[PDB]
Amino acid sequence: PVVALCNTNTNPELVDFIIPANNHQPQSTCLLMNLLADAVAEAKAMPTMFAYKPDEEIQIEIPQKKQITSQRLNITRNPEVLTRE
Amino acid sequence: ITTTKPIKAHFDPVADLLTKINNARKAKLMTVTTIASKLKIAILEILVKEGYLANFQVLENKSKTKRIVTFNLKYTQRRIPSINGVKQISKPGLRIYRPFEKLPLVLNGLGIAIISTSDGVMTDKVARLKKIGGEILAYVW
Amino acid sequence: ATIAQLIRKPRKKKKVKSKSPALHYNLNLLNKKVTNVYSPLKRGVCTRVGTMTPKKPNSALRKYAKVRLTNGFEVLTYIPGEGHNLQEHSVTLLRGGRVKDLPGVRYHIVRGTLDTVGVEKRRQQRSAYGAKKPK
RNA sequence: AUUGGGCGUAAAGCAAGCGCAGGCGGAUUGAAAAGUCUGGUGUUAAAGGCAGCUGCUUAACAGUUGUAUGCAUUGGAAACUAUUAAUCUAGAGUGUGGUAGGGAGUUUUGGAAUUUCAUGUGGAGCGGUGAAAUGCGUAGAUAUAUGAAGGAACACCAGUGGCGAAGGCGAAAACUUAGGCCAUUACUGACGCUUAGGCUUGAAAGUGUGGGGAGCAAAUAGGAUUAGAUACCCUAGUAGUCCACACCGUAAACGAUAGAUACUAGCUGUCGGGGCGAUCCCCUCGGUAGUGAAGUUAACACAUUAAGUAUCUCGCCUGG
RNA sequence: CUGCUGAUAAGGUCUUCAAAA
Ligand SMILES: [Mg+2]
Ligand SMILES: [Mg+2]
Ligand SMILES: [Mg+2]
Ligand SMILES: [Mg+2]
Ligand SMILES: [Mg+2]
Ligand SMILES: [Mg+2]
Ligand SMILES: [Mg+2]
Ligand SMILES: [Mg+2]
Ligand SMILES: [Mg+2]
Ligand SMILES: [Mg+2]
Ligand SMILES: [Mg+2]
Ligand SMILES: [Mg+2]
Ligand SMILES: [Mg+2]
Ligand SMILES: [Mg+2]
Ligand SMILES: [Mg+2]
Ligand SMILES: [Mg+2]
Ligand SMILES: [Mg+2]
Ligand SMILES: [Mg+2]
Ligand SMILES: [Mg+2]
Ligand SMILES: [Mg+2]
Ligand SMILES: [Mg+2]
Repeated sequence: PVVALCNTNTNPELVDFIIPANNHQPQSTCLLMNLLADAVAEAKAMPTMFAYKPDEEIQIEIPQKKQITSQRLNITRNPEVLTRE
Repeated sequence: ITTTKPIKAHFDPVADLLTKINNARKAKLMTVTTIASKLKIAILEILVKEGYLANFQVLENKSKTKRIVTFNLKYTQRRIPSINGVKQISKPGLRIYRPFEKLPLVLNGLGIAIISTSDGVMTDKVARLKKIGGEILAYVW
Repeated sequence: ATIAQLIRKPRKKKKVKSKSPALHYNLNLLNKKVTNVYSPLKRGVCTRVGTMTPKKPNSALRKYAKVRLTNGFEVLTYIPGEGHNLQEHSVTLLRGGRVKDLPGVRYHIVRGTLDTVGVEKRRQQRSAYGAKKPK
């Protein structure tokens, strides 16, 4: 079994437990990864981190380095493969 | 029911439907539409009776001058169809006529053979029961 | 192709040619006509004896004979044996065959059936070469 | 290869088009029943084949019983094909309205550049090559400036482009003229697809008659290189290349892929019509390209402009 | 930075084997 955070560009056949999600946002990936880790940690019995928690404990920050930009750019680095004679 | 795209059909009524069904099966498409003819309506009725399709539904224009039939394939939960293949026998030009003695058995009885003898289209088993045969349209298994 | 196309011009089957054509021609000698009657083995008369060289790989001197049959065809025939009594003018009895080394040769001579003597000094596979049983 | 094969690169899609006969062909109603299915009857000689049995010591063999196929006639079935009598618009055309084009023919016009000739300045070379030599030049060449004549081809625009069925089409204009795309509450009402035979067009070379000839250049002559050079290089050079009228009818005439029709993921450009109204960009309908999954393939690759799922028609292939 | 630069007699080995340890 393999679970994954599919992000609109993945082949659904390969993944068994598909989780439609984001993969580019460092907040979304963190939230979902920590949710899976929370499942694991609850099963192996420690206190949870994000699951079954209110807003004051689910809240998170946006890493450094208006709104956040989940836009895929840099198409100019996709030239035609070297050809011609 | 309202549509948006133009609807066209081939001149050959059996193989038009067979091509539509085969392409839908291969592409996992569920609902398809085509022009309605009475041979096609009867053949779709027997396919629905034999359980190879979910539903077939005929519709008529507001002026009662055009009729179109739309049908859906029967996919299971894991999305694999009940139809495995289609092959047409009585193509235009070479029409296949077989008496009762030579009525074919498709895939050792797993599939069905469409035969339009004298009472409209008719499955192979019921044709054998009635002891009479005729034109053989297509093999569906 | 197409049912109509084959109805108009049906399938023509490729012809079949024999491997020993000269054995299936019969000359009447009264009306002087040649008819196609199949015959297993035919009598001929030799004209020139000698040796030929095998094609590419083999290297030897193989005994051939230009024999004219009871019909009007002259064929090059390989004498299958070690030593021969052919004297440029004799009657032999050709059968079908094909030696691979010599190009153009497509017949063999049955040994020890007619004027041509058999192959003595042979105890193995002699029934093919016409040798009396040692007893 | 009807059952039972193929034609991009292995043999095989005619160079392309207009197409008579033939083959195939939208939807609904009625009749008849030519195809199709089925019942009765007559017949399909005997021997032979298959099944059963008997007799030869069993067998081979002999004998005996059963055992199909097709044709004709008569009686029914009416789903499909064909025929006939009609209705309908969705295929295909026509009309009106938008509209893009190097589509074609005929007749005129224009400017750069080469060559020749004329007239001035000038004075030893120019040309050509790997290096040179034939060749041109003190009769003033090459160069420079002006002018005239004539012929052929039309820089830039010019394209990750447009048009035609193919060959093919690019300076400007006029006249005549062919097809195509988009939207149609309009009209005819299956009039359509393919096409053996037939007809039309068909790069360049080549032919015949008459014109034209600036440049280039098969054949030809000379100088080089070379063991030789009838070739590659150079200097000259006729036919030809150009126009009109008649033929020839072949090309790697290639997308190495016949035409028509329906269906099957997506993404990126570009060209035209239409919807909105600065451009740009958005949507719809089509043309032309790239990338790309299912699917196909021996592999390369094709992949909504198919080589995929299928049908129809024509042409073609059967080892070297 | 384009000189020149042509030819090489005939036939041939070489995989025995996995049954198996
Ligand atoms: Mg083959
Ligand atoms: Mg070929
Ligand atoms: Mg072609
Ligand atoms: Mg060809
Ligand atoms: Mg046409
Ligand atoms: Mg016709
Ligand atoms: Mg019909
Ligand atoms: Mg009989
Ligand atoms: Mg008997
Ligand atoms: Mg001048
Ligand atoms: Mg010419
Ligand atoms: Mg000379
Ligand atoms: Mg050389
Ligand atoms: Mg010259
Ligand atoms: Mg001449
Ligand atoms: Mg040719
Ligand atoms: Mg061309
Ligand atoms: Mg590709
Ligand atoms: Mg041959
Ligand atoms: Mg040298
Ligand atoms: Mg030599």
